[PDB]
Amino acid sequence: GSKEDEIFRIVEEKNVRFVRLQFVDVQGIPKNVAIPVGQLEKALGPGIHFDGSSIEGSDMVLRPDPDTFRVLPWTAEARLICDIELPDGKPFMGCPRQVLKKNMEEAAKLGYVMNTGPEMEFFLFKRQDGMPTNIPQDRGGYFDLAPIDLAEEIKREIVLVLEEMGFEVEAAHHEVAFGQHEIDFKYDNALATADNVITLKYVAKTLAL
Amino acid sequence: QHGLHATFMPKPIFGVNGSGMHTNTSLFKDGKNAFYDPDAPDQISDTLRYFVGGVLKHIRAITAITNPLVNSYKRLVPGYEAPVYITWSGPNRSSLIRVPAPRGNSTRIEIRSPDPSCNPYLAFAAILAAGLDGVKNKIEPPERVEKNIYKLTEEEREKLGIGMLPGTLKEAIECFKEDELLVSALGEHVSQSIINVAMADWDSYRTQVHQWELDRYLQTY
Ligand SMILES: [Mg+2]
Repeated sequence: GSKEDEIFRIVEEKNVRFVRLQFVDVQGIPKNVAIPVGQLEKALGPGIHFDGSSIEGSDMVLRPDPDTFRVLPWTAEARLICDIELPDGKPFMGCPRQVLKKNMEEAAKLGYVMNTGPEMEFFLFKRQDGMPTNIPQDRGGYFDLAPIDLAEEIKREIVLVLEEMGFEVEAAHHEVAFGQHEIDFKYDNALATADNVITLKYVAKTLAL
Repeated sequence: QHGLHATFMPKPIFGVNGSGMHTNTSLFKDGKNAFYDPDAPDQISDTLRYFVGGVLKHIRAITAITNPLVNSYKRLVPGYEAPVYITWSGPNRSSLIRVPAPRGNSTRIEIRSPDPSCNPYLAFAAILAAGLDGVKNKIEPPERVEKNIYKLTEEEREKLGIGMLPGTLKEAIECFKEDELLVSALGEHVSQSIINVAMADWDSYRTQVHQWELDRYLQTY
């Protein structure tokens, strides 16, 4: 298909060498299978096989969503949010993404479409001897400005990295507690918003490290 | 001797109870307890109420003697054992002056406002002079406040005419300065020495920049 031709154009243009077949377990934790770019044609066609015991907390296929192909702004790497199906082809009803898709399709039968715009709060803590702590990086309060808010460069990088992945943020600010922050998301359909929430957590934790 | 330090400071630690010196006081006229009257209600003599009335009249001034340090006013704060409001009542409710149940030769009042850092010679002289004035001049004390004052509202306390003890050492010294009875009872020499030492400490304390201010304002401002 053409979406697939689009993907391979971006691959040669940005020199993508590895692709992450992202997915999520029942607990919302992101999981992935890293494949070299040579296997991207196999992933977009018959799919990549793996073990589905991880989704719970033994054989399934990763089905990449071509609309979710994004180059990671940090040789280059790319990601693809995948839906899970059983080896025969039927969708696995244990996949959280497939569950939201079903419920949205039922709502679509009644002409209903839900739009969600979450306010994502999080903390930025210091690290001691390579391990994470619960010690706030900054001693800031509600809507505070630098140098009271020390995490202004990291938040600036988070929103910049998100914009570089077809993601639009409404606003970001320091929250009530020390080292606490919030990123307010723009309105979008439940599936795109949930994909965006997982991406934000991944980007925020990666840039914090 | 045991590698420790005993202190009679009124409030050595913030957030915990402070050390107080509750003075159980009884007056004896002619060998018999002057605070006892078997025919009166509750068995309390008129001499007891006039003594209480006199102490409560000059209590704001007595505070400079009985609570003499700058730290003494960090003990006179709500939420702890120490009295802050100027009231007298029975045993069930803890107030500034409390009249316990024992009668006969054990009839007494308990003045709970002093702290153990006061000069006992001057504290008892001030209580004796104020208490004897009220007996002499027959000063009637205010109504007994049996309800808790801490739970009562600010506007309610204002309606009942309930006063408060001095909030700072300077505030008590200003009240002691004007109390002609206590200045004459303690003498012009002791009264002036108390004022001079207390104001030297207050003028040094007020100009100091405490750690609370650095913790509250240094990072933000
Ligand atoms: Mg007692």
